[PDB]
Amino acid sequence: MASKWDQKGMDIAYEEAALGYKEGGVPIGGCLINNKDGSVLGRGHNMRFQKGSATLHGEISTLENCGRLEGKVYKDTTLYTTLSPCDMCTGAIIMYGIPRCVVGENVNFKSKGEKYLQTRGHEVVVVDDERCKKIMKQFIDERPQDWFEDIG
Amino acid sequence: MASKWDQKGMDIAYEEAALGYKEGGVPIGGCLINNKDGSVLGRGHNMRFQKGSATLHGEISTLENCGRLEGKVYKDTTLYTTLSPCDMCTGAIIMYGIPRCVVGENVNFKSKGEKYLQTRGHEVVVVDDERCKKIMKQFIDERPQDWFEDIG
Ligand SMILES: [Zn+2]
Ligand SMILES: [Zn+2]
Repeated sequence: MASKWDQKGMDIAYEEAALGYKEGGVPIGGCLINNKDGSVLGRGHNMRFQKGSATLHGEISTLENCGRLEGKVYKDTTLYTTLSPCDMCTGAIIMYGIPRCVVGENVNFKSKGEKYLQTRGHEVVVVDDERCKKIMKQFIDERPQDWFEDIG
Repeated sequence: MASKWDQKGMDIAYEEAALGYKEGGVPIGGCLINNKDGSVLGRGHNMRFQKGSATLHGEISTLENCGRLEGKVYKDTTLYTTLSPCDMCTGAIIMYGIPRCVVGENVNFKSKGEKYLQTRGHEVVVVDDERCKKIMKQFIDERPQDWFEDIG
């Protein structure tokens, strides 16, 4: 199945979110996995506060840490993210042709990109991961100014 | 008028593209300008080869160089880019709520994002700048492997 590696992918993505949370950042993590053998091409988390970055969302940092890959490689991967992607991270998935996006939870945040991915021919799976929902609920509760001055 | 600062914005964007050419990168540049007084919030160019970056497109590098701005600031800006935006840079404009995007040319490259911006309620102006067309035509001719292994 396409979902053979989904527990591994979301577990790494959550580890990145928890790591970024301990660093004082937004707890959003991700990873990119080769669908063929489950190998991890890259992993990362939101770097808004760690690097003062306006663009290093969790999904962007994940793709940046993968490095410049061959176009054919992206076409058989799954992008795992703990939080439903914004319009920019949605566009990155579309631009690289990543066919599958697995999302931890879309309760705390959702954009039009989740539906746009399906319109553009991508598969979107929302797993409703309770670990992801809890860590982001805590961030929104404890740091509402940081959240709502950002994607909130 | 709304186009009061458009010659200034594209001139800065082209200078960034030309600077990226001298550094050995893809000649795609941009800048973000406050529509109220024409002040430059940030400028940048494609850093794929300068930093080995998969995500630092010209528009992304421009927004990164602006720093973390207040949400209200983005709402009255124009993003200038020498080349029509890919789906990722299109999504970045949408996510930040930048209402206006002025494009140097869409001859050398164009994605579905140009129309998607208008679908999402953004203004897109294509100026057909001959300087931008020439420098990107030269890059595609001289470095077809680099171009077609990327968004080409
Ligand atoms: Zn995002
Ligand atoms: Zn782009």
